[PDB]
Amino acid sequence: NYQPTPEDRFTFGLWTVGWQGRDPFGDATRRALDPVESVRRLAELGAHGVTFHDDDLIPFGSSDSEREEHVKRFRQALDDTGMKVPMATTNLFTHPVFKDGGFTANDRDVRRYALRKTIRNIDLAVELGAETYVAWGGREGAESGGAKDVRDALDRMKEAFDLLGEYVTSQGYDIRFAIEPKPNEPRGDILLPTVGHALAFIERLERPELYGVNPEVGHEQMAGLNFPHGIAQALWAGKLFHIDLNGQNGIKYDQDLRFGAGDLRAAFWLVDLLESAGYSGPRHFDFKPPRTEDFDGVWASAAGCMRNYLILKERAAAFRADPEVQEALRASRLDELARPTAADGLQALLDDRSAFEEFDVDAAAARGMAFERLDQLAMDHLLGARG
Amino acid sequence: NYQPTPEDRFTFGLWTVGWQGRDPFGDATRRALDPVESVRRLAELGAHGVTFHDDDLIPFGSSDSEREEHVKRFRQALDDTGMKVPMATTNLFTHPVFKDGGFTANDRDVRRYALRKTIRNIDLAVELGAETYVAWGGREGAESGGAKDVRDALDRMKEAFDLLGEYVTSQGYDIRFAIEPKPNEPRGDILLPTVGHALAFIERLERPELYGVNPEVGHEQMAGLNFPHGIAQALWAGKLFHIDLNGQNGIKYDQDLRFGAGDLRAAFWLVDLLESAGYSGPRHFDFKPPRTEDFDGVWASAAGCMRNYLILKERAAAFRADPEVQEALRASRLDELARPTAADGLQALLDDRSAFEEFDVDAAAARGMAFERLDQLAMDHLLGARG
Amino acid sequence: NYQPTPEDRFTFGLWTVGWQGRDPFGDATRRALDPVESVRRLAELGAHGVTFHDDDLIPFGSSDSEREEHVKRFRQALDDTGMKVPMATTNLFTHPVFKDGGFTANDRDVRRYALRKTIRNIDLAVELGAETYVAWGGREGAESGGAKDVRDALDRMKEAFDLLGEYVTSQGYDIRFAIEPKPNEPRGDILLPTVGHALAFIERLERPELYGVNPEVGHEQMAGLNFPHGIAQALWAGKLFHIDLNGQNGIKYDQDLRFGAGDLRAAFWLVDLLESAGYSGPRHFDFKPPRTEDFDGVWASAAGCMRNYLILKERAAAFRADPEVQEALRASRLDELARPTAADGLQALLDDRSAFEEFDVDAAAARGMAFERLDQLAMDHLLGARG
Amino acid sequence: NYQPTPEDRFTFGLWTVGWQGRDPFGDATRRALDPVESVRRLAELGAHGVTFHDDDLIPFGSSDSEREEHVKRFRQALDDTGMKVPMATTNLFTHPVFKDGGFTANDRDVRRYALRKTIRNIDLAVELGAETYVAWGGREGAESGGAKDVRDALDRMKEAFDLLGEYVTSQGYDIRFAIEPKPNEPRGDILLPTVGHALAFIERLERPELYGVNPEVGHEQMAGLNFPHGIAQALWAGKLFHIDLNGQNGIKYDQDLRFGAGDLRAAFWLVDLLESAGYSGPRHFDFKPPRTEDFDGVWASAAGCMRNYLILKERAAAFRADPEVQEALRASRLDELARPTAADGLQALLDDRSAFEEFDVDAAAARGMAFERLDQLAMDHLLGARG
Ligand SMILES: OC[C@H]1O[C@H](O)[C@H](O)[C@@H](O)[C@@H]1O
Ligand SMILES: OC[C@H]1O[C@H](O)[C@H](O)[C@@H](O)[C@@H]1O
Ligand SMILES: OC[C@H]1O[C@H](O)[C@H](O)[C@@H](O)[C@@H]1O
Ligand SMILES: OC[C@H]1O[C@H](O)[C@H](O)[C@@H](O)[C@@H]1O
Ligand SMILES: OC[C@H]1O[C@](O)(CO)[C@@H](O)[C@@H]1O
Ligand SMILES: OC[C@H]1O[C@](O)(CO)[C@@H](O)[C@@H]1O
Ligand SMILES: OC[C@H]1O[C@](O)(CO)[C@@H](O)[C@@H]1O
Ligand SMILES: OC[C@H]1O[C@](O)(CO)[C@@H](O)[C@@H]1O
Ligand SMILES: [Mn+2]
Ligand SMILES: [Mn+2]
Ligand SMILES: [Mn+2]
Ligand SMILES: [Mn+2]
Ligand SMILES: [Mn+2]
Ligand SMILES: [Mn+2]
Ligand SMILES: [Mn+2]
Ligand SMILES: [Mn+2]
Ligand SMILES: [Mn+2]
Ligand SMILES: [Mn+2]
Ligand SMILES: [Mn+2]
Ligand SMILES: [Mn+2]
Ligand SMILES: [Mn+2]
Ligand SMILES: [Mn+2]
Ligand SMILES: [Mn+2]
Ligand SMILES: [Mn+2]
Ligand SMILES: [Mn+2]
Ligand SMILES: [Mn+2]
Ligand SMILES: [Mn+2]
Ligand SMILES: [Mn+2]
Repeated sequence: NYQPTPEDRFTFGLWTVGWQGRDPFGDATRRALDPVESVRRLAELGAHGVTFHDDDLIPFGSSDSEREEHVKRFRQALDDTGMKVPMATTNLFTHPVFKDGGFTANDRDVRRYALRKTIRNIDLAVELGAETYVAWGGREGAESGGAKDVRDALDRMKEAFDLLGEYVTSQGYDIRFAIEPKPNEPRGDILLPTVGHALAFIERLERPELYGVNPEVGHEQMAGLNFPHGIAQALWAGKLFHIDLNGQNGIKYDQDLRFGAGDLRAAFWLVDLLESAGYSGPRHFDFKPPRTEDFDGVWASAAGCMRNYLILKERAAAFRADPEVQEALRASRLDELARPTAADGLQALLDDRSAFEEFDVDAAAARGMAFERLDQLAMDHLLGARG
Repeated sequence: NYQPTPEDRFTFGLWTVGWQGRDPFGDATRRALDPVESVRRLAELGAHGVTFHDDDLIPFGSSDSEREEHVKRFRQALDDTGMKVPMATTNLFTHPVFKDGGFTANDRDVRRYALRKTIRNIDLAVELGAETYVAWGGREGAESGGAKDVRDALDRMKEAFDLLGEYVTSQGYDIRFAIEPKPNEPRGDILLPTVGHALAFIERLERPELYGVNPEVGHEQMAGLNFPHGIAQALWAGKLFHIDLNGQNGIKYDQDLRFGAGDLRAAFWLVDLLESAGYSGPRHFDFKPPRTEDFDGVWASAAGCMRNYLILKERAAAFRADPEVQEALRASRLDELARPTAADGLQALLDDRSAFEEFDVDAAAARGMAFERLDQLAMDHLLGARG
Repeated sequence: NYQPTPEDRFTFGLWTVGWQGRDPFGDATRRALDPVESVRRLAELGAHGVTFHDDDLIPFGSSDSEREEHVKRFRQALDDTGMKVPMATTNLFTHPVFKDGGFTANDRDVRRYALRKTIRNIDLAVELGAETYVAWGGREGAESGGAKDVRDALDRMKEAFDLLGEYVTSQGYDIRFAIEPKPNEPRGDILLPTVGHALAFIERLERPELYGVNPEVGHEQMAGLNFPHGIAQALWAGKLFHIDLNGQNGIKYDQDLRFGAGDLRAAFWLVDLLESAGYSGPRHFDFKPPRTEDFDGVWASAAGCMRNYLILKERAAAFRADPEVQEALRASRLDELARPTAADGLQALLDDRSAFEEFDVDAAAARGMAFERLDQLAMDHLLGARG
Repeated sequence: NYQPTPEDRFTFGLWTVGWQGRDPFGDATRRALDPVESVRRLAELGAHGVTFHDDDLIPFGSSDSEREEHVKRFRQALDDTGMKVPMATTNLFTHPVFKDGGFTANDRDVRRYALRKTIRNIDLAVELGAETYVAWGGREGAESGGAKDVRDALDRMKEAFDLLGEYVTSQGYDIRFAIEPKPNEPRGDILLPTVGHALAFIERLERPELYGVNPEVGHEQMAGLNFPHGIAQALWAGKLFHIDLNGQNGIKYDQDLRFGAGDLRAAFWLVDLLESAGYSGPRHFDFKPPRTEDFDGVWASAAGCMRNYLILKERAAAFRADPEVQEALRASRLDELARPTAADGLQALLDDRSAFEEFDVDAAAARGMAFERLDQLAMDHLLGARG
């Protein structure tokens, strides 16, 4: 059971299963994969689609003709397997030129290079059918306080995204942008470090409707934040355009563990929220098979991502359908949370004596919330111990 | 030297110096302070004014007659000292009735009660001359995943703030609201956990121009975030309405140490920012003298907040005036960061071969940023090691 | 199913279910419990025993006769229910006198008071049949760097524990001490902040055999550390004398959530280790029912602690008995880890050419560890999805 | 002013200034440095000596003939400058063969290979005059719970260190070992994650007198720990054999910033401790110049490490010499902390009614500790704001 199919909309970046195992303290432990091989193996495991950085598909500094050849072989593998490409992105972080950023580099000529590199890949994305374009500003930030004027840096970030909006609009492309936050690493502090910050920024853009977030489980957990809560805020604002699923064990380096690993309960509440809210975008796994693994472990790890999603989905659906849970939800007044506080309006509220002058504060204070019994029903469902 | 004057705009909460020393593990170590005594002593140390929660000034459940007696004695002390009251705030966290929140309590009647409690104190704040009203949603949140539907809770949060805005608009009050974020404590996770999340939420209110943020140094540091970067983003958006200054030693419980303690470098960079940007609001200290101290230590800790601000103000000014610094700032191309990427416009950028096709990537990549030299000049100035 | 009985050796402190809900930002939400009532209710839920601080059982500053009466009523409740008292401890943290510590207070007269208070409760512990005496130095540390000379503080800590060792030895008591570490809260930094630190210290005591650790799940997670790993080190040294079980969501204030909540996977690996290693001490829950709950939630929360242990035990036993897991363990060379590296000795190792001169480094490097498949079998077992 | 001299005992790893700037997300930004060039440039900035991993000096897999050519050119540069080599260490982390560890790899042959690699470099270290040999078990650990039996792994760790001690004992070498802890990265969790855990482990080795710790400022701060407190415990136990000085901004990836950056107050307190205690070992910097820098920044960052040490040394001495400070230290009873609690012995303590029965608890509790005043005097000195 728990067999993935394309109806589940699971996607993987080429850089995930293709990660060669180079870390800051050591060399690669695995050979490079041909993207064609990755397309085929993922199709067989039941994936829906693949994603790419420009540089994962076309080696940096290729001629237009070697570019043509890379894209053509990839497009044939897609046609044979039926795999789609729902999202694309730019590598503005690997090459030494980007050591101080892409869009917010201090040097003007690098910022123009970064925009040109992005625009070129936008054209390619549209040609392969991508509807979301992700931007992760992994080099945008600083190690020291004086290096970056952050107000100037935000003006340059806004500038860049406005230009990109202008481009896609002027070409008639039906693509949207999704900003991916991360708090740190590889910079000491990265600009727009959380879902909140990225949401707030988007509202100051010229055409905010074109822009959303691509939150990553591990990145918000690197700041000690509740990921389902962040996601809920992004859903509430209409801005969850895409998601990166993985695992992370607390506040440390970015681990990119397979989804389900790391904080398992947060994974459950996340799946519950995504499925209850009707999120219909890709379930995209941004993970790295650890460098201990050979290729067989690479595929077992990828298979696990999808497996763990499906198991959590089944348990969250069981939880929500259980009439004992529905009863506990009423006992905890979750239904009362969904009622407006004051649809009667301001004047009626001020005139309502039972809301102040005659409010019996001690009787309300005495009501139990019954949250611990509810949470124990959730645990029982998660663990398959509802006996 | 470094003696505060009331022109420096230093303010303190009543709850700061009046903190009796009760923590989750121990009893009070100091007697309660009469607010009249706080006002007089703060004025003597050179403070500009004081702030209050409703419940600091009028004990919860006071008759109208006691209420007036407390306000009368408070006003006289204010009159006698020339102390201002620039900000006020509501206690929606101490009483058991607020155990599941104020504005986002699952029970509707509690939510209405929280609003009426808040409104009553807005009137009092205006009477005392407050220009800013802070909200800290310390109980708004959860310890478990099922206890709060976060989309509903944000609907209720928005409803509450929209109603408060309608109130102040209809009364003709010149007062603005500032939301104070915190990521956790006393809730497992608190809603709107950081500056970014609060700035994002504001943009969805009915009258966003009336709402800004009141960031607190230690609260952002409890999520491992860079406080000056956060403040820079609030400034960029035009929403820094008030600030809470204190100290914090990394990711742990909310310490509320005196300003200058904790992350000293971040304090330097924050002062540099506030002073460079021309922030003209209060320099409010939200700190607790440690429970090891007697009253003499209370006043020493308070004096130290002001003194460290003034020391850092002088060191930041010396840093910015230093000719070697101005040369380092040019060497690191901070002036280029302040200029547009592409004020020639999108079409010219796409036509510029020097931006992409003919950009000398290896040459740009070799250019050092000279950020370490700059940062050592800043260190030298902070430490008073220049000449 | 999953019904606890005394054979499971589950114990609870009086202060756990008796926690009244006072936190740093608010008042109690529940009435005090009579310890007699707690003994009876826990007995009915299937607990083995209870633990206490001196001050949980005998109000601070009681006369010898009111002391007699408290202890007598408690001893009758124990006799009626058959509940045991396997561990006792001292409150050296609540009373204002201990604001700078007990054993490491700067003031000498407080340190002597702290030792006298502890010794008196040791006698009581022995009389009620306790075999472990826990010390948690919650006030031992500092908020500022100059306040405490830490070498002096360690000399005073050693002094105190040596005196206590001398006492129990001279009385012929068969009780052992267990040091409980915590990294911070309510002090900025607490002395002996982790399991490691406490282990290292114990080796410098006059009679190290009398002393062990009482590690708490949430406390090691407050420093971002792996709790099963810490426990394994404590087991390896022969020093795991007792354990505090609960849950915690990462690096923040001490949450004391019910066991199973917080990091669920770490809970599974913990149970696996305790049951595999044959740990035979109490399974003691140090948790606080959240302040949202009434008394019914208090008992549901306590019941959950034991339930979640039993469910995890069943899944870890299933995991270990699965011949497919046993195969995966061999594939990952866990059996090879248990073989000595060089039982042939130093000279034989230096003379072994296949270990260096002829070691084929590239062939060894190419071996996969197969850890991801093993971990996925663990996840499957935990979630009850081995289909 | 603040010019280092070789008498200040400042040392640097070859890998520090030679770090090429390759991080997990980007390519090298600087060319490799010839170790001869590092030695000469460091000597010019006033360094005392250098340290090396085997693989820094002799590339992995070098013939014996290349090995000798590299050592010969290195020795000549050492001779020419007067530079010492006080410490050496083994790279058991970069090559794929060490992907599951060196001493604790699940495969036995890898463990034997790690030992032989280490032994070969101990000989070379002794030849160059090293008195300390550091071990950093960067690969010793796990990403998942089942992958490592931690009791077995510690048996293997002990075996490895015991063998190294037998080696040095049998050769007659005057060299000591120092274990360098780190909590995580590049492993999910690393074994012996903190100073405490390493100190504890040492006591279980066959010849513990030969083993001490090499703590690193940023590594302890990655667990949110107080570095000066950790150093104080190592000193107390007589085990501070070497130290790594650098900077770190809280709980995240290992930043290895220049010393003085990061937590500046903790740096002040650390210098105060080292200088007060008379630590006579090397002041070793384990830092990486950020990848934004060119070679001129490399040397600036290195010079800055030394300079910040010397500035803080002067400020700590001024603090300790200040008469107002000595008075504050008496007011806070630091002198009483240095004296015994009960040098009258256990029987006298139990007989002393002033210690318990007749102790005036309310009077002792009212005494302020005066820690804030003390700490503001320390702030004033660090900032150079005293007179
Ligand atoms: O979208 C860009 C992607 O770029 C990189 O691979 C980042 O590490 C990953 O977090 C992100 O999702
Ligand atoms: O403004 C409201 C204030 O309420 C409480 O005292 C908080 O702990 C504090 O951080 C906040 O600034
Ligand atoms: O043993 C003493 C006990 O004291 C307190 O209740 C602590 O909060 C708890 O962590 C500890 O287990
Ligand atoms: O001594 C061994 C050294 O090895 C590596 O370079 C580590 O990253 C470092 O922290 C350590 O000090
Ligand atoms: O409890 C009083 C009840 O009345 C309401 O305020 C409105 O129906 C409920 O939300 C609350 O739970
Ligand atoms: O010292 C002040 C700080 O100390 C604590 O009591 C310890 O938990 C906090 O609640 C408070 O903010
Ligand atoms: O793999 C070579 C094998 O030979 C051993 O070193 C000894 O049996 C094993 O531990 C290793 O896995
Ligand atoms: O700037 C130096 C630091 O930068 C990083 O590359 C970013 O991940 C770390 O690996 C390194 O220690
Ligand atoms: Mn299906
Ligand atoms: Mn699919
Ligand atoms: Mn940048
Ligand atoms: Mn990631
Ligand atoms: Mn990602
Ligand atoms: Mn009164
Ligand atoms: Mn007057
Ligand atoms: Mn928004
Ligand atoms: Mn605070
Ligand atoms: Mn505040
Ligand atoms: Mn049973
Ligand atoms: Mn039991
Ligand atoms: Mn102490
Ligand atoms: Mn705890
Ligand atoms: Mn405990
Ligand atoms: Mn060579
Ligand atoms: Mn010579
Ligand atoms: Mn030990
Ligand atoms: Mn490091
Ligand atoms: Mn190091």
